[PDB]
Amino acid sequence: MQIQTDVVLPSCKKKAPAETPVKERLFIVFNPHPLPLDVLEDIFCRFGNLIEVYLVSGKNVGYAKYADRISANDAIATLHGKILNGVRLKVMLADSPRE
DNA sequence: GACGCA
Repeated sequence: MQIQTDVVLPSCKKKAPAETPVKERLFIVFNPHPLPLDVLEDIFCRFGNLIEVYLVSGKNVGYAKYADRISANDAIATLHGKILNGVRLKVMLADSPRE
């Protein structure tokens, strides 16, 4: 669906198959509150090769898992610092969950 | 602004 934003977004793309191995994960910070899950998938699928987006309940953060590094880096370049549906995003390479 | 609710 159309996103309320003045950012020029690519068209929606198919997600990657669910069992595709992750090649890059993004860390997302929301201000002032998180976006709905279906809206987040809408935004992040447009860069291609999206596996899934998920949220951390009770916090203003989420993650986006990509099957392709170029797609994930395009999401960073296009979305970091922008306002989508009234929410300012920070989008960056995530720290690994473990050593 | 940090590790996937009820």
